[PDB]
Amino acid sequence: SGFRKMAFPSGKVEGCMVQVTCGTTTLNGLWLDDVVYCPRHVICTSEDMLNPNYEDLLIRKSNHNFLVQAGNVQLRVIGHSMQNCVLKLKVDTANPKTPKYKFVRIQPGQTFSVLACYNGSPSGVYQCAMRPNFTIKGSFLNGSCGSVGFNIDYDCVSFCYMHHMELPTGVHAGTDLEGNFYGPFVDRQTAQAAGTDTTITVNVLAWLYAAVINGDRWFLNRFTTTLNDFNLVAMKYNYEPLTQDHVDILGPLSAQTGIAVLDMCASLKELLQNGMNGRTILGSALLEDEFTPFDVVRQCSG
Amino acid sequence: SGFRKMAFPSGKVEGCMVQVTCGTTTLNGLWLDDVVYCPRHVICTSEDMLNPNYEDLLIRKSNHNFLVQAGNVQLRVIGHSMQNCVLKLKVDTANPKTPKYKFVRIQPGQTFSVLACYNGSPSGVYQCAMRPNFTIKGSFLNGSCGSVGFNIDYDCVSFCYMHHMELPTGVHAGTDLEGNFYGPFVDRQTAQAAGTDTTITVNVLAWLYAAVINGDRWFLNRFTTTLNDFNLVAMKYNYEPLTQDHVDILGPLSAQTGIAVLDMCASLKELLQNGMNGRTILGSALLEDEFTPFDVVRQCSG
Ligand SMILES: O=Cc1cc2ccccc2[nH]1
Ligand SMILES: O=Cc1cc2ccccc2[nH]1
Repeated sequence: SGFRKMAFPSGKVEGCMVQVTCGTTTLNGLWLDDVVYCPRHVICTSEDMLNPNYEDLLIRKSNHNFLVQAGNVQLRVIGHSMQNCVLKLKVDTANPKTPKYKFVRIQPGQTFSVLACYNGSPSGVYQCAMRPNFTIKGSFLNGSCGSVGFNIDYDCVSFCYMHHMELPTGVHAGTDLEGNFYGPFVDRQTAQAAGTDTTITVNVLAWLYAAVINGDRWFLNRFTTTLNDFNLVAMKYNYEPLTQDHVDILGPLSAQTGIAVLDMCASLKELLQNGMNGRTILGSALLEDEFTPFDVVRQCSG
Repeated sequence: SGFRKMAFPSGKVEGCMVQVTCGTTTLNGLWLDDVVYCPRHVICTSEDMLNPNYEDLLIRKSNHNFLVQAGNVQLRVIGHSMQNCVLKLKVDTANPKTPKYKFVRIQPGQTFSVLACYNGSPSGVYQCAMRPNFTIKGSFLNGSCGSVGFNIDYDCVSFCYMHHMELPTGVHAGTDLEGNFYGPFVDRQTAQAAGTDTTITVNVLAWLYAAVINGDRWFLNRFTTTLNDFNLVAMKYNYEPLTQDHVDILGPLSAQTGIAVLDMCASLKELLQNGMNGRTILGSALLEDEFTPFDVVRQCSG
């Protein structure tokens, strides 16, 4: 029993983190096969930060201008190119620790593990979710550019996120591993507002199912509700609408607990309208929305 | 910015996890140099669970009765011995991935990362703390026996915990890597009460300092307090007493924020007596006590 915000084991990703320096800027890079991936921020300086001319900055760079270090081992760059917001540095040595991997672009509401790195050295690992406004509420310091997010599916690493910048509000924005930003963000030092964030409804319902599985049952009421009636209440409290796709994905949890999805919606409906009255669910006084239905099944039943 | 319950990178520990089977029981093991460490629970069956005679059970075992598998590789056992509650299985092959390591016994209030493993395969990693009653609030399923807790200090893995059992209350108990249980627990299937748990005061204060560093300042009041007056209030709300050793360890955070430790105590004093009024600190509606002063410095300033 028990329930934690667990992250995937990071060993397969640790063996791929390198340090990338071009001129005077240093950040993290991802070394897969004979290619190092890193944000194109590495070819910038302070002066150009308001609106960098990335093409002109890269035209003036040679392969030798890129210093790539795997631990204490210098990798020789034998070619370079830019794809959207990331650079591909071709090196003469293939990473012997390359895991089976895929590049994926995730949807809002899905979760992934973040390996926070500095100077190519992993510092820590944590679990987070892609918010509906395409930001993440991570923990990054200066020098964390190039840190990657990922999921692990039975020895296959699915890379989904590379870290770029921190917004004035304290949230974070990044790209997929093909260089495209999640959300309407650009790698320039200009004020960029994130959209209004909402709560991931299907994740809260999955988290309530995990509570029932681990013995927290006080919030379950005796009522049911329709899908339309539930979505009307969810709209008032800034929750995402619940779709039949979401009801379908909650099926296995419903079968394990015997609680129909619309019955759990009736219980969430009361929680939204009346609050917790100082009580907690799985050790939290707030409703958690960073556990997918898949995350709940994995932790509650391997 | 941002603040997460971060765990250490697990790669150095993943390379040491093996599967240990003796007879019909299977659990996890820790493979360091030419020795595999695992709970002595592996030589038990259902019948003997109420009060296992561990010495008699081990006397009837040969080296060949122990099946140790590192991935798909079978390790040959060439010797065995029992030290307290763990077994040492000497194998003919040294683990080529053995990191620099130490065996440590931690104190209550200190934190460590847990690598949850099943059949010798890491499943996830999370951060937790040794409670004052010597339990941990982890997340384990059946088959998690032998999972280890650890800290990483610049390439040196300090192993501090090996998982054994789950109490009827849903909390977890284990041993150090020399086989001695944390707290008054025995590896038998008998009802064993944990002592009344308390809140780790110095960790809450460190977590409040992390809030100030990341911009949450609403709880800071205009008052100060003495150490004796603070401990009187902390006693009423089941908080550990604050010692001068704790005041000393909070020094660096006080210097960074300019807030004297006794001033932050005055602010915690008001929070304990009046509550949060529905507001949150670092995204939580409860006071968190699983971040040490060392954890806060690492995440807020690498
Ligand atoms: O990857 C690092 C990085 C990208 C970026 C864009 C704007 C401002 C700071 C930034 N850092
Ligand atoms: O390590 C696994 C393990 C030890 C133990 C003791 C009592 C009951 C169950 C147990 N599992």
